[PDB]
Amino acid sequence: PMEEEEVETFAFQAEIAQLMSLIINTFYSNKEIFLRELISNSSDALDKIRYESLTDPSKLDSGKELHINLIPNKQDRTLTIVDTGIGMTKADLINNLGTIAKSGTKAFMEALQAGADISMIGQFGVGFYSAYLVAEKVTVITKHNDDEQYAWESSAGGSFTVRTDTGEPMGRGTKVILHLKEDQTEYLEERRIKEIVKKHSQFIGYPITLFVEKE
Ligand SMILES: Nc1ncnc2c1ncn2[C@@H]1O[C@H](COP(=O)(O)CP(=O)(O)O)[C@@H](O)[C@H]1O
Ligand SMILES: [Mg+2]
Repeated sequence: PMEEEEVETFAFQAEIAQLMSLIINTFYSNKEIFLRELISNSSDALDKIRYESLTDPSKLDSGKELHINLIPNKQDRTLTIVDTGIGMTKADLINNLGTIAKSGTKAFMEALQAGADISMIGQFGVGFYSAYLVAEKVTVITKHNDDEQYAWESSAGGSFTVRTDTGEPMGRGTKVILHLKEDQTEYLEERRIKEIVKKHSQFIGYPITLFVEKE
């Protein structure tokens, strides 16, 4: 039969929309730091499940290995960062990735306007949005122990969507899929990926694996 799926469309908080617009439409050198921000979010999420699981071991039933995978796909021009962290509930997606004001947003846009390096984004509580330095669209698939699997997605322009994900089940964690802009395909090259992890993500406390599809 025909599947029915529910979708919800949300407006970004005004300054978050403003920051997304600034990141998308301004030229920045040093855009490679997007990967650092996404790995450091996976790292934080893995911290979370590791500690929760000291309190209750059954939080690892959904999978015991705590790691980060990087999956560039030169065919569909996506770079996917997968972690087996804590994941996000539905409400976690809606609140943390776009509806709720971040206290640092305004200070970051002034910094940037004054000529700060886009690298500073990590200090302002808004590093997720560095994904739009390189991606025209971002899909986040996520599964938390307390909820079903969901898909968040935005091509920016002021809105994002959240829907139950009926794609491939993940046991627990988060998958960020960057649909890369046509001039940012260097981020699918295994040497560039390696270079930037070594530079910026060198002291992350969980194993990182790079998966390269056979040329
Ligand atoms: N891989 C992931 N796993 C779980 N939650 C994530 C995540 N990536 C982002 N988030 C959620 O998104 C929030 C915002 O991420 P940011 O990097 O924009 C700012 P910060 O919270 O890391 O200082 C995180 O605090 C987290 O709640
Ligand atoms: Mg972060």
